Amino acid sequence: STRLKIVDPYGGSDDEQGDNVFMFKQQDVIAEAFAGDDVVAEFQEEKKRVIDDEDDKEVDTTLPGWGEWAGAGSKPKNKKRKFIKKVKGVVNKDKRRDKNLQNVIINEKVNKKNLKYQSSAVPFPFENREQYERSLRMPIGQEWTSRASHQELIKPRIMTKPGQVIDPLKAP
Amino acid sequence: VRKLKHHEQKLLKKVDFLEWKQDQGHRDTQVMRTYHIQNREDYHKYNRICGDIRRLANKLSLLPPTDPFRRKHEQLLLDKLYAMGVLTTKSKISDLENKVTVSAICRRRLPVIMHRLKMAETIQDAVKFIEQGHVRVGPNLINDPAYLVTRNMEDYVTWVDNSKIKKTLLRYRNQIDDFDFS
Amino acid sequence: KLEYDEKLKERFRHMPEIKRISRHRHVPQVIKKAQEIKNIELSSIKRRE
Amino acid sequence: ENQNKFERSQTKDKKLRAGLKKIDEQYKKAVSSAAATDYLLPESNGYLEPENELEKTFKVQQSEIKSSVDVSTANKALDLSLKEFGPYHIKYAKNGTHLLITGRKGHVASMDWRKGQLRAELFLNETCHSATYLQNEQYFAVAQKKYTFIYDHEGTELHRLKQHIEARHLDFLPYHYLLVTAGETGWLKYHDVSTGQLVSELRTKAGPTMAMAQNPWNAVMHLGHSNGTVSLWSPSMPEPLVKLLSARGPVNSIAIDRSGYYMATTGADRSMKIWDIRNFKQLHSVESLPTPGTNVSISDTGLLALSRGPHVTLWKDALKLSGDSKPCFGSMGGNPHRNTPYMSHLFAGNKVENLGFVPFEDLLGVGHQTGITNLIVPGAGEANYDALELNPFETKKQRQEQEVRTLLNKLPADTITLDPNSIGSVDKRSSTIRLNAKDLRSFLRKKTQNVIDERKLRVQKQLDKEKNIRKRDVIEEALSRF
Amino acid sequence: RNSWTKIYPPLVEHLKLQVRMNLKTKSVELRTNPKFTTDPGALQKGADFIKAFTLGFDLDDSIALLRLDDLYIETFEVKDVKTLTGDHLSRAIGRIAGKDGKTKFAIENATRTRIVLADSKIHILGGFTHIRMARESVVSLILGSPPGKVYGNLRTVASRLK
Amino acid sequence: FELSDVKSSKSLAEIYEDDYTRAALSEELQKAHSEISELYANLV
Amino acid sequence: SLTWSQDSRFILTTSKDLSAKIWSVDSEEKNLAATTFNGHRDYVMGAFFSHDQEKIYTVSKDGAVFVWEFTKRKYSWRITKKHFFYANQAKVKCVTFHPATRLLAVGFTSGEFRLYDLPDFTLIQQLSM
Repeated sequence: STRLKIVDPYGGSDDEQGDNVFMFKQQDVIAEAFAGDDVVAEFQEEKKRVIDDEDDKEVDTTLPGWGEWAGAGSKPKNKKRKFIKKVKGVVNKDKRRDKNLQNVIINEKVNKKNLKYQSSAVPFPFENREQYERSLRMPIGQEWTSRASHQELIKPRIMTKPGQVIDPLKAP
Repeated sequence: VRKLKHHEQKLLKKVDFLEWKQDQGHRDTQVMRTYHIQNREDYHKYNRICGDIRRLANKLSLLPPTDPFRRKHEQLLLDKLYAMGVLTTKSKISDLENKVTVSAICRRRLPVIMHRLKMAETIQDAVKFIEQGHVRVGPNLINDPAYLVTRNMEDYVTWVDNSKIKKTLLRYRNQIDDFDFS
Repeated sequence: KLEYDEKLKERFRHMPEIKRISRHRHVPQVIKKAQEIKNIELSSIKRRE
Repeated sequence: ENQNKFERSQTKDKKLRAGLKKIDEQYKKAVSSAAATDYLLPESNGYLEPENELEKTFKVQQSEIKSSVDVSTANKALDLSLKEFGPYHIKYAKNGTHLLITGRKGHVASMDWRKGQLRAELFLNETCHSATYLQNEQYFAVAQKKYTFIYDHEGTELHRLKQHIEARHLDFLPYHYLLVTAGETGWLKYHDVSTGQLVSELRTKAGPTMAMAQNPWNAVMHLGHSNGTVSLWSPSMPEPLVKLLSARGPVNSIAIDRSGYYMATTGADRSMKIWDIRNFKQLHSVESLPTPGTNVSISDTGLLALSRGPHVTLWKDALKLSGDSKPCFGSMGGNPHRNTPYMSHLFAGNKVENLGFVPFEDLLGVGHQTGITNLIVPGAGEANYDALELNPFETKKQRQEQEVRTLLNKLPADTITLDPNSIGSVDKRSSTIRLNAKDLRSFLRKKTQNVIDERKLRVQKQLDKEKNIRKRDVIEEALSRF
Repeated sequence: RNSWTKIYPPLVEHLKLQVRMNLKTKSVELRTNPKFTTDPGALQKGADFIKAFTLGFDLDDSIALLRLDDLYIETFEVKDVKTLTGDHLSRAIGRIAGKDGKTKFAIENATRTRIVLADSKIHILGGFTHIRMARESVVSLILGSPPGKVYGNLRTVASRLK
Repeated sequence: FELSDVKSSKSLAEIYEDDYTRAALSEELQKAHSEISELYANLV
Repeated sequence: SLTWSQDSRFILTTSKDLSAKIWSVDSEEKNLAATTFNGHRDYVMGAFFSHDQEKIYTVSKDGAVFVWEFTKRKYSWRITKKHFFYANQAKVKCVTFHPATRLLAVGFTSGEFRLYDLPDFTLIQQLSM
């Protein structure tokens, strides 16, 4: 707890050595915290601001004076649905990972610098991303695999004899 | 690390641990190691002097050459730089860009002024004398071996009375007038 | 070591920066210029097709 | 039996079906023949068991465990008690060989501790906040008064840092040769210690950084503010990569398991949280601890340790997903379905300043006011180090060899995402069915260039218009066609 | 269309009238409302505002014609003086524009006015004697003078301006 | 006179507004005097 | 810093760690208020009682003034009012608060000082040295 114990010559008039320490330790004056800012509200506000900076940000930049006598009175008959185009926002609202989790705000703006470490399109043999990830899912260096499995995972597909003539096959 | 081979130096010809590009390339430690400055980060002061005088020199020159503020601060800067004595002839005006360097701003130091006054064999024991505290300039004793003796104090940087080196100098000359303490 | 890092190059040959290091040569200037104009001719004839 | 530790998480073309069968068969075979290595693992871990019901595991102190422990470990159980400089602070090296201690007054000592080889002591006259090794015994950084210094192995001041306007939370990302600083101003900055370059200056915008840990598994940096926000960062984005609401008020400590999965976090409102990281689920809370625990650390086996100032409390196996391994404080009502402290030590009157588990031995170093003390704890050290990366039996030759190999395999600074398995994929343009094109006078020069540009614009407009064209009552029926 | 969001609030809420962008004959028509619109010359000022904008000045320049009502807008042609066959016409507009608009911007910053110039017809807006100063400098330059000489002449005219 | 070759970042209304608001020799030269005074004081 | 209550019962200890703590002078009534007001962004550099000691102001480094009061949601020490100084890059360098006339003098780190009538937080007088 706090305050606990100093017995100097100048300090600790009372609170002497209690070697019995039974039936005389029932104070237990527990200090309490405070209601500092109620940071759940601040966190929900920051989460709501990031969610508002999401969801494709769709804009009603309508034609503001085109055709229908805008400005200074004269509220005409037509309802202004002229330009309801939607910019391509970063993530939709129901495809983030913050809708499930509580008190967790992740933000999925994509990195222009880590454009550089992925292939733009899929490779030729492995026909989609599932087969390509399942291809390179396992490493081959000796820090992650055993010695015999490592010497099996590396060898060329055409292991040639080192210094003599390679004849054409004639088996059957 | 290990004086890397060709195939490792070509892969990493960029890394070096003991010097980076913030010390201006071993210059501070090199000139401090050759010129005995005891307090650290003082070639920052020397090269900041030799760059700052040229900085405010061009900052004063690009001013329109008619206002008397220019003449005032030019004359104050030149006579302040002359009275401490890094410029020998005061008549040089715009060619302070090239001559006042480390080899001149360190030439006002009390060890090299001592060695040019032939008060010592070399700097290696001139710093020992003026660190032992035998050498005054003007009336008062000076102990820090980074002191810049000015122009008007070079004439009076002499040994104190009541010191072993003054005593043995007067003993070898055999003129030890022992009334005034030595 | 040689077969291991060769297998690594073979496995990672689709990454863009090690592709643009492993690809380029010093092709002589005659072959480079003439292959460049052959490429723009082939792109033009594909556009007309 | 052990393959969960070694695990790494319908087609038309016949040759591709055979290739996929070959590669996932090779995956299964390599995972099994990697999991069959812990038969050849050199020794077994340690434990203290209750072996009764009255013999609780936390009514055991240093006297009896040091009596029935080995002589070499008992002599490892050091106490480098120093009093003339302030409340000390610990950092063991990456391998468990060298120790770096720091007093708040001026003291910084980098020294072997299993050998009496004090190799760099230096006093100063300014408050040294914390310190950490860079890669070796060779270079160690101290977060001093208002400039971070890095030092050679004997004590020569290698570099003041012109940046890092102050510093109080500083550590190292080892494989990238990165030094990470968080200060009392709202900054977090990365400085590579190989090239010497600064890498990024991430403005935190959340007040002073109250605590910080490092994830080992993906090298993200875990800040904890005075908002109760635990943020995770990396030098890719200037924004924080994720945020968390751990506690209320400020969070004084945060500590990451070496497998990157679990995060312990202790606030200032007498609260502890246990978090998953890879799912960001608050696993279980702990309330009712009497004083706000100022420093928590976590072992290499899951044996965490709170440090409440006078007390240090070690809980074994308090990171499962169940509701049973919630770390409690006392067995009440005859309840064996709790988690009491696995052990605990109570120092006299000196507040403990920071923890740190020794990497590859069974002891927990703790630094406090009057100095250092190590605690013999049986399961809180990984027994079987792997000698290709960390090695407590180095020589000069293999130390320089590991220096040159890791400087050759310096991972570039961009490659630290939230998940470092994500550098092999395609770049979010997958097209699982891939469309492979099979199944779909200077005024006058400028004026002619504008003419050709306008013709290209018109041809583009006409091709898109043709594409849209290709992809798309009685009396009026009689009065049609006009 | 790209400047329509900044044009109409100084035609509706600052200045009191109302607008329509007619796509019938591709024009702009302006009414004044009898119920609450003050300033009986505001219709003419807003008409001249959109007239300067559609004539070729930028929209901040046209707002500068809208506020501070004593700025008028003169227009003349290349074809009136020296009859300017097409090669010489290219020399003329290149000589007035200078290089990267620098002589035109020199006349702009000198004579406190702003010009724009089509392929054969130029327009100057500003105050009236500044229009006349810019017009005599432009007609001297289109008669064909050394740009250093017209720079010195504009130094003298800027000294008249101060 | 200097005859500023750049376009502007103003309007005619802003030009005449500055002419209306202006209605102690040169403020850029005053700032130059002040910074060279501070730098000379640091050098001395 | 420290501030004393009007009577000799309570002290407010404001620290560089973001807590401002209220501490009682004698252990016999220690269960009254040993609480720890958190909440400011960076360092809290002052904490003052009011005249009626039911309101506790706490002033921060960046320029926040927090008014702690014992209101409801047993029920303890919420924050009923927040004020801001809005100096641009001039943090709070020193403070005091005379309670008998409700006067809070705050001097910033750029030679400026302002001074306020605090419970309504009106700027009485602002100047610079």
